[PDB]
Order: sequence, then structure tokens, then C-alpha cells
Amino acid sequence: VRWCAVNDHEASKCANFRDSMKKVLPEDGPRIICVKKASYLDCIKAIAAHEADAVTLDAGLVHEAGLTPNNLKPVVAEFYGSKENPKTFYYAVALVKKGSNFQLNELQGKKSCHTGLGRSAGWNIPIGLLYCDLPEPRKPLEKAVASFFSGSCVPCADQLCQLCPGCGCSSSQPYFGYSGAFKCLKDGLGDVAFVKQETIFENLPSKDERDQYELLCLDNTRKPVDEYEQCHLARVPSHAVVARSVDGKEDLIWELLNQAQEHFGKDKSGDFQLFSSPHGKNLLFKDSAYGFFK
Ligand SMILES: [Fe+3]
Repeated sequence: VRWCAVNDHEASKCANFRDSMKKVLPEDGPRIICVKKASYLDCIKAIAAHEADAVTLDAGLVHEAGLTPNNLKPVVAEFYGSKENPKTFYYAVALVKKGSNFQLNELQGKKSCHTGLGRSAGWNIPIGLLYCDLPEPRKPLEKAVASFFSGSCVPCADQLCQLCPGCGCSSSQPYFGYSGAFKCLKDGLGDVAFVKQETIFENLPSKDERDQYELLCLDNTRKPVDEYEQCHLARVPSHAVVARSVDGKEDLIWELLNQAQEHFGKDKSGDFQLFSSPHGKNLLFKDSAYGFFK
């Protein structure tokens, strides 16, 4: 199994993932090969091209990855709540800054932050919520959305890279993932950051600073970031790892993943550690993950 690492920081974690498993997995056990590819769909073409074997995509990404004449399929899925009460999904939430007296109503001429183009909480869900209203010339969605906010950081797009000129993927700073959309909000975003619900607590273990932001709700109202089950834009399926439909290394892939979660799972400090890393935030898997269901 040749895991596809999306650029430098991920490449580094993969490197870590590689050698530890080499210390645990039988005198063989998959024993990975870190393939690096600047972007995710880059990793998609790589897998299909038989250049790679796997990657963990957002579920909006798992979707477009099923596109064409034979594209990939989900094989392993992460499950976010506990070990006690797993859970195969999360919530999209619109995170904003306390006191910007604007509601989901008036996103109007505001600047916003996203995770990336075509992801669940970062784009699919908020735009779904938002068009109709979006400028008629709704030709391109990207273009009515350009036309509708007035500053945005939508990584991996191409325009709306006004807050992260170039719209890159992970070596992008005040932009890119969850992590980075939220960083976009901490300065720069007309207090709109479309994330996941577990994002503020990842970044902020301080209640006081966390009392500095709120959520935007359908029920046209702002609320404390602690009660997101009551203010959350929508529910979303969950990140899965895709492997080719035919001839992928499915059972191998799950062989890897399932033994690498026993060592290196949620509760353990095996130098390695699956669901967190020093090279930054959500590399190879999401930090919020707890494990893997098949
Ligand atoms: Fe996601």
C-alpha cells in the first residue's frame, strides 16, 4: 500500500506512519510507500492511474471521485464520537465572531472562509443553503458565489482566493482545511468560517477565547458554539478512504488501517499516533477521528 500524501506536511506524517508500522506489522504486513501529490484529485488521478492506492477524502470529495468511467470507491470510513458511541458523521456549522450582528440572512456582502472547493461543511452545504439568492448569472456556481460574497478563501479553487491568493492546499496558511478556515476567521473573514463543529475546540482549549465566537442557525439566530446540535447548518457523512473499484488493494488497505489503529489509535502515545501529528493539524486522517469502520 502506497498511500497518497498531499504535499510536504502530509508527506512527513506519512513518513512517520511508515516506519512505526514497520516496527509492528508482521515481517511484511502491507508496509506502505508514501506517494506525494500536491492536490487531492491529483491523488485521485494517481490511484486510477495506478500510481497510488489510497487517500482519505471528504465525503463531497468521495463523491466526485466516483465520477468518470470507472473511478474509485470508499473502502474505509472514520468514526468520530467515541469508542463508546462511535458515530459516522458530523455537522457543518457557520462559525462567526460574537457581535457582528449579522445572521445567516445577511451573509450578503460579507467575506467568508472555507475548507475547500467541493467539501461537505466547507462548500456543498453552505452554498446549497445559499443559492437561489445567489446572483442569477448563476452560470458557474463559483462565479455567482464570487459575485455574492466580496472576499473569500476557497482553497483548491479557480476569483475567490482573495484571502489566500492562489487558493492552495495545506502549505496554505490563513486558508486551506478546517483548521485554516478557522484561521481565516481569526482575522480576515467577515466572521464567516464554514467548518465542522469540533473545530473551535480543536484550536481552542480556552473557554474565554471561545466565548468570542458564535454559530449561525437556520432559525435565523446566533448561538453559543457549545450547542451546535441546535445550531448546525447540516449533517454530513464522514471521511472515507477510497481505493479503486477494481483491482484496488481493498482488503490490504483495510488490513493496514485496522492494525495501525490498535497501535497508534485514539488513546495512545506511540511516538506515531494516527489521529494527530507535529507537522500540523488534519494530515492523512482527521484529528477528530476515533477510528475506522469498514
Ligand atoms: Fe469534511
